[PDB]
Amino acid sequence: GAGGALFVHRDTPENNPDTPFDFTPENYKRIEAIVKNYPEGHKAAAVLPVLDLAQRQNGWLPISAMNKVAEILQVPPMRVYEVATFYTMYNRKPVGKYHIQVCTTTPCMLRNSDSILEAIQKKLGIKVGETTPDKLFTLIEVECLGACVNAPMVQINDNYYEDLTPKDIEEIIDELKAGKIPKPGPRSGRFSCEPAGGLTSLTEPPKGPGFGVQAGL
Amino acid sequence: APKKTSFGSLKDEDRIFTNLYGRHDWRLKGAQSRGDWYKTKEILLKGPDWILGEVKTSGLRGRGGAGFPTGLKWSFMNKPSDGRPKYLVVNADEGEPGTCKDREIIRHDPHKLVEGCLVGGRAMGARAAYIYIRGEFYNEASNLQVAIREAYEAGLIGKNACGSGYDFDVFVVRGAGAYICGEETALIESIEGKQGKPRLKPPFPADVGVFGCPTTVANVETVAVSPTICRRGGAWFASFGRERNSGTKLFNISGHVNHPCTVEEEMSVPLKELIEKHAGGVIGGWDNLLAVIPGGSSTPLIPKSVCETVLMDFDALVQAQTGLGTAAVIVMDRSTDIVKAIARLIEFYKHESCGQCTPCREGVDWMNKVMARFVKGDARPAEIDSLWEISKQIEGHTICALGDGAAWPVQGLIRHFRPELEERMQQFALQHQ
Amino acid sequence: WSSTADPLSNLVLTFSTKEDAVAFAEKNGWSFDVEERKVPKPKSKSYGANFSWNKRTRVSTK
Ligand SMILES: NC(=O)C1=CN([C@@H]2O[C@H](COP(=O)(O)OP(=O)(O)OC[C@H]3O[C@@H](n4cnc5c(N)ncnc54)[C@H](O)[C@@H]3O)[C@@H](O)[C@H]2O)C=CC1
Ligand SMILES: Cc1cc2nc3c(=O)[nH]c(=O)nc-3n(C[C@H](O)[C@H](O)[C@H](O)COP(=O)(O)O)c2cc1C
Ligand code: SF4
Ligand code: FES
Repeated sequence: GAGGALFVHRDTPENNPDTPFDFTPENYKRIEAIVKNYPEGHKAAAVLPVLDLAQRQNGWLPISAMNKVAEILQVPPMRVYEVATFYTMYNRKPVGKYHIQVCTTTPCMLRNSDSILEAIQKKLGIKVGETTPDKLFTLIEVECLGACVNAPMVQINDNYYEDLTPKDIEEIIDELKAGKIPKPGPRSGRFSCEPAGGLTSLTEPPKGPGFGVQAGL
Repeated sequence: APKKTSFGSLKDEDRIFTNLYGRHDWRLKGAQSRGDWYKTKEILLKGPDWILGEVKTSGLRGRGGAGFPTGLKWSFMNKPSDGRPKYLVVNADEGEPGTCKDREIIRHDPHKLVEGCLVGGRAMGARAAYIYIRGEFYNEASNLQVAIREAYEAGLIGKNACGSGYDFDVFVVRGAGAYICGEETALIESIEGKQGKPRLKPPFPADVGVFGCPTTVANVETVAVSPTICRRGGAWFASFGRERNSGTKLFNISGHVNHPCTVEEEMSVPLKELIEKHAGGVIGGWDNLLAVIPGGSSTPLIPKSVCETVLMDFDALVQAQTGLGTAAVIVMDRSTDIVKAIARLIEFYKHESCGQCTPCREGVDWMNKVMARFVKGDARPAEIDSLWEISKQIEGHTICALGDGAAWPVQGLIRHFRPELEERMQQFALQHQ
Repeated sequence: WSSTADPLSNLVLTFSTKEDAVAFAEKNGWSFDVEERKVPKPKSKSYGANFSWNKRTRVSTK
């Protein structure tokens, strides 16, 4: 589908260069640590980590934060604009407290991700582009979060919830809005990508060090 | 009896990723108990030439999906230094639909990846290793960071790595939601704080790479098997699989199977054996199977008549007008709308294009619109050949292989299910008068 | 409208070489000015220079 969000910034009272943003001293220490991970003369390599840290501190990315990152890294603001508008994990508009991302790619689609999307829709009463009136949940559609084996799966604030049934995701939503912390992972009684059939492989105890080592080493 | 003709049924002791399911301690102590970091100092002291020779004898091909010979590719960094530093880049972006192996390698066997990074960096003379992992894998990246900290404290990496006298650093760099950033040149751009747009080759990363320095980009699975290959030797790895298809492989089986899972199996195992052995078989029985995408969304699908006798290696699947890819098996039964699935894949490719070059940027969106119309049946039969020609134009005329990965599924669908498209068009024409 | 009184305002001749034009002008008795042909100089293009380790040729965007 066509991307709803625009790629031109128009100043608003909520979002304009005079919007107050700054990094906390702990965040400045983290920025120093991040910058020391690249060779001298290549400070611009830290644009993505520092921008992500700004988003993690603020929740989203106002243009003031992007200008601040450009100023800290001595990078022209247009390059930071390019980075922020290229990568989809950056939020250039405010999002809810829990950003719900449902994978609808073909491997997840085959395992009825439509049921999960509809269950979330009828539990929250919002669409796949809206935010709840209490500003708690934002629901969007994403592409292949990397857990195709555990389809259908959903990501909520860098946490994975997979092997989902509509009732399971509704319960997760209830305990999320109740202030609890839901345990990330599959909900079907399997811990990880192992087969649910009974662990067809890797049954024997793992071999000790140097077991298969060749001679002359 | 030399020259094996039947492949598969791999034993546990021959497996490399002995903690694929996270059933053991992923920390340093568990990895050491499982054979990791064992006389790796002796491996480093053997010199880059010995490691490169072992990798070449192993016959390892790139596990990222292209199947390039790992030894020949790594030998490109065996040049004398010209004043610039040398770097190793580990590709952990893992963008293909259907692929889940690198996530498990990172989350459950991180010390394997760290030791492979050290061994490969010593082999190619790299000063440090940058691990580029997708930003969706936050817990996986934090586990990797914990493992790297454990290795640093134990003296396994850093100054005087493992007592070998070779200095090596391991860095973790997180991207922000970009499937194109898995391509090696696009990944290099993403590391340097720029847009994830691929670079034209030449120059190759061995000449001009990250920060303009000689660089090698290698998949997580390719890196994580090198220490075990060097420990047991090239010959042991070589025996498994067909000739030029050596070693073990990680397989992700999803879609319409009873037990979708990630399993480790020998290379040339037949697809039917793998599906009925580890995945629990096709939902509704084997006779209910309609089509299989063997190597992730970039590889063309094959119908049931091909899946019952095909082998899961590069050459066999190439002979089947498809590719091994990332060994990501997606299974669809006869209840599946085959056109809708390919349309969803094309939508994925339309949303993942970086837009740098004309053929991908416009043609992929054009094919997305055409296939969206195809799903409803609004088009005409000549548009099938039109779409085939459009795909041909996109293929081989783009900067990177994302255009290839968008074109190939369309070609496979047109090749194997043209009557379905024609029938849907005829139904639309009837119903809409 | 735009008016003119010189009959030669639209006359343009094409020649394969400078000497042919000079000879035509001389035999027709016209005073001429000749300007030497300008050719763009050959240039050193290198795609790898966009990504230099230490030089200023490194690009900030693509
Ligand atoms: N694991 C994953 O998440 C994904 C994997 N893929 C796979 O990636 C494949 C295409 O990737 P490409 O890099 O475009 O294939 P490629 O053949 O062009 O390159 C593969 C590796 O070999 C090197 N290489 C190739 N030719 C070389 C040469 N003549 N000289 C020196 N080095 C050379 C390349 O630098 C690269 O590192 C696809 O077949 C796809 O299956 C695609 C998307 C995602
Ligand atoms: C669009 C695109 C995306 C890719 N994404 C990945 C990826 O996420 N992970 C990966 O290992 N390789 C990916 N690749 C293939 C890389 O080129 C490959 O991993 C790299 O050359 C490493 O080579 P190797 O297989 O010898 O390790 C991608 C290729 C393309 C064209
Ligand atoms: S083929 Fe697509 S993704 Fe690759 S460089 Fe061209 S526009 Fe970008
Ligand atoms: S298809 Fe859902 S995680 Fe990839």
